[PDB]
Amino acid sequence: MPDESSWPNMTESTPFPLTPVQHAYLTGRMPGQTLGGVGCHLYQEFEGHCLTASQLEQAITTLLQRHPMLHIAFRPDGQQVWLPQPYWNGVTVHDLRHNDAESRQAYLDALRQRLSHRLLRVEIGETFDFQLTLLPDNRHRLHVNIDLLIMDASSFTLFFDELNALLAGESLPAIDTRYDFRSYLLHQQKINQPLRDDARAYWLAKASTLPPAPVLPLACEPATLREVRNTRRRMIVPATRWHAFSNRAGEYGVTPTMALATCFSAVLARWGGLTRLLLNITLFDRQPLHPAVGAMLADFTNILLLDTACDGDTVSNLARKNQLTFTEDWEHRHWSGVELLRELKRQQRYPHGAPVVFTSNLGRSLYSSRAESPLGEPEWGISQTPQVWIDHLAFEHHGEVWLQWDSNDALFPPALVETLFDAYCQLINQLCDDESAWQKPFADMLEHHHHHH
Repeated sequence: MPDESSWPNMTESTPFPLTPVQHAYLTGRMPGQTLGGVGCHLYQEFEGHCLTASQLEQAITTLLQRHPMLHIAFRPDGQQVWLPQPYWNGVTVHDLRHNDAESRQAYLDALRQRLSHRLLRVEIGETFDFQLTLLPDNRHRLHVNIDLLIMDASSFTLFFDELNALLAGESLPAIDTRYDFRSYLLHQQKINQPLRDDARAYWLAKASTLPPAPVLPLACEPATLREVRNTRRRMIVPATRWHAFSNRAGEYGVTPTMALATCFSAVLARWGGLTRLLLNITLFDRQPLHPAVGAMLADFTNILLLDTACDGDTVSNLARKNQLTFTEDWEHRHWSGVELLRELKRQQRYPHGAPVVFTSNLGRSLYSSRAESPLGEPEWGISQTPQVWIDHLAFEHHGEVWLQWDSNDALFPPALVETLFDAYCQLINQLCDDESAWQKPFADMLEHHHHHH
């Protein structure tokens, strides 16, 4: 066997392992991680009018008869398999419209227990769950349940765009469907051959600079907890207060969306005594390496580890440090932040091994509660996954911000979180209305209470 240059991925139709996102690979290959909600199962249930049951079911058959990028299924061998073949629909219709109000309560309760115990066909690879609820007064609810790699922020934006076109009967400009995950991994493992030198070096630079992963009190050991409860709190705070701090941040010379979310998320986790702490922000970076990738959403969701320098100080030091280090991480968009954390778990300096994962997306559709849903109004779901231990999603509707924070009820006492939220609530009010809070230490806001001053 002669010494030669390592080839690109010729596994174009052959089942290939998952992406270098070790978080997603850990979740899929090792299911039943309890603290992380047992698995990465989320439900998207859109209340509204899209189309009829037989039209929806036939639409699935037609799309699966084609080969869209997100036709991927997770096989428990640790390989993801993309089939050009339409597997099956599995669309079960719920009669609430024809039936009584009892039938409503019967189905919603039954599908809740069912969802939590649903034995997916992940056993062989190809799994999906479609629950199509027919509501009274011509209304519908498309309740889709999935735990596997076929769902993602990138895959969801891709799906809904092609979906609402198909629901309207609109023929869109035909996208180059000849690109799957194998096309991405083809180029990325090819350039990994030299570039992994840099990828390891600069991620290791941060993997030396960041301390033990956030020590937050767990009521008991996750080893003994099999059964967890997902407690997600929703909050719609006045558009003026939020966007006043967003305007105050943009005015100060830092990112509006990032500033709001990082203030809540950093202070919450910092209470464990972590002056230095790696926060996980969901960034959107779509590499247009090939022309077709520049149109289809495969690469897009790239997560980032921004280590805070301190908390309890003036906004000047806090905001400038996070903004500076984010510019260094904007050079580290070449790969995922997972490699940094993968180097941390190699150093074995992880008491918990998971950071706090947040996204702040304002400037959505001022009609729908979520912009990524045009056909129906989706209810707030579950984001407690083996990779995400504390969830902070931010949404927008009518200019007003819909906060969504999912957390393990069995470990996190509400009072603890609401003491640190009390800090954030007084902080955003004081700082958005008054520049006085700029020259005040943030320590006064979280560590000091009883009105504090």
